[PDB]
Amino acid sequence: NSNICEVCNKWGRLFCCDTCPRSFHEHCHIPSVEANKNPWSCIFCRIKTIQERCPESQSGHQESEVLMRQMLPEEQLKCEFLLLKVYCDSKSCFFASEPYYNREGSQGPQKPMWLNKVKTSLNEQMYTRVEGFVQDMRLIFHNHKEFYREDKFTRLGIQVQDIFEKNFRNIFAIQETS
Ligand SMILES: [Zn+2]
Ligand SMILES: [Zn+2]
Ligand SMILES: [Zn+2]
Repeated sequence: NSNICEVCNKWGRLFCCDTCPRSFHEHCHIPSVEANKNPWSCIFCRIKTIQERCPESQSGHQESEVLMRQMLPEEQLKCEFLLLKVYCDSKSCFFASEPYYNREGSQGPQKPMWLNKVKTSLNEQMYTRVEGFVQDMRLIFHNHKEFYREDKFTRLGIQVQDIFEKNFRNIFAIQETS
């Protein structure tokens, strides 16, 4: 097994996957690493199993059809993994906790949003469709763009949004386009 957390790249109290060499902090893994279960398989392994059981699940899909899916167990897992992929980027620190807005020339967003809030919402099964989760994710970055206007700090939102979008297209097998 790896000697650092796959998500945050730090050592510490790590839980090791039984079917792959990744390791995790307890609350770095999504969902939080399960109390018992020997062997234990991480989210990467669980996602790989879905594809292996249904190879056709990797044929291209339309985003509009993906968004309307109900949050059954496999879609719940996919949204968890996509959230985890964003936390894997160190620039996610900017978007993890509850923001505040006091900048000359700007007003805060009507509906603030952040990664830990989306994490709680997934854990509490508050999203009934994939669309719920994706809307909140994209709202994180949209609020950041709007607030920071022409400051160069706006680029952080663009960067972390690109990580989100790339991973969305991969995990949900969105049809490739030009
Ligand atoms: Zn970690
Ligand atoms: Zn694994
Ligand atoms: Zn199948």
